[PDB]
Amino acid sequence: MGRLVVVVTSEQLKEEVRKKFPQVEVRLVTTEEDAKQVIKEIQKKGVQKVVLVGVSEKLLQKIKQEANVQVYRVTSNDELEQVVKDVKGSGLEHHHHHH
Repeated sequence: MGRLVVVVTSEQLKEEVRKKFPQVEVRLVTTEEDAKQVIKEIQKKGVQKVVLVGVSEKLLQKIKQEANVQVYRVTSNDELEQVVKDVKGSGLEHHHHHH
């Protein structure tokens, strides 16, 4: 029970998630220096649930172990969409269904 931080490696992914979900906070990682700023950001905000969208595996396991938090490894929009609804019971959107 707390904040959901969506961490992205690309501005295109950031502005996407922020438009779809103004109800979550998003961190941009262009270099590992920003990923370190994420490790700090998490602990200072007290974030238990942290999404890692399109990140490197070295950065995945690194943020995981050092921040000591639940990592949601996202490779598709739909995955992120479900993780947001996990924290946000009363969702303000409609997740698109695929087949």
